[PDB]
Amino acid sequence: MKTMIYPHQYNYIRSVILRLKNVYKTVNDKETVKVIQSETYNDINEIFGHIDDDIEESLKVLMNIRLSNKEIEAILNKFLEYVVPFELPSPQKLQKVFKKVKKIKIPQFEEYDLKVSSFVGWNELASNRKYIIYYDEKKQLKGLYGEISNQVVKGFCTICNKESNVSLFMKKSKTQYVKKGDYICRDSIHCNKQLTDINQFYNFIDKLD
Ligand SMILES: [Zn+2]
Repeated sequence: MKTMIYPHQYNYIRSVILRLKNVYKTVNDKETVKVIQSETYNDINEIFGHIDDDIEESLKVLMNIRLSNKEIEAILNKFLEYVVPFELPSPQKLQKVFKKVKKIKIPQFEEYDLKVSSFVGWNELASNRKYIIYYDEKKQLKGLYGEISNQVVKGFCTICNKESNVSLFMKKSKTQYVKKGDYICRDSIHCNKQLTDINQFYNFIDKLD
């Protein structure tokens, strides 16, 4: 029985681990490393809740300044076992959240894209739409769509906060109607992988009104 974590928590862990590796490689001052080892150790400690033997050992390995890439890959592979993947809704539910969209169907998904996903977004060309589904803080299924512009620009995604290939996403409020939004990753799978803080996603959702 492994304690359960969210995909974004996994992504955050992957994130701090790679950063730690970089600190081991490129930073000299010993005390800065100690503060960082301890912080990272705490961040992971804080996410999991309780240490089980695998987590204690992974941490022991992470805490070695001689940490290797192969070791990282083993640790990441193990942390993944703790993640509760995004749950795709049934077609009948998907259809009920997009009541006015006749002829809608989720595109095929990799379960392991799903282990890093906080939300699901896919683009439909004829419509110039990106559809997004997610579960809110109450775990209820929600869905929306918006216009995603053709132009790709190199910029920080409003959702994942990473410098990426982004496009302007605009949502029409209930209808004479209003249009709101901002730049987000054109490729939402990649977006989900970079998303380490789900509040940013929910904040993006709130700004769309
Ligand atoms: Zn993004």
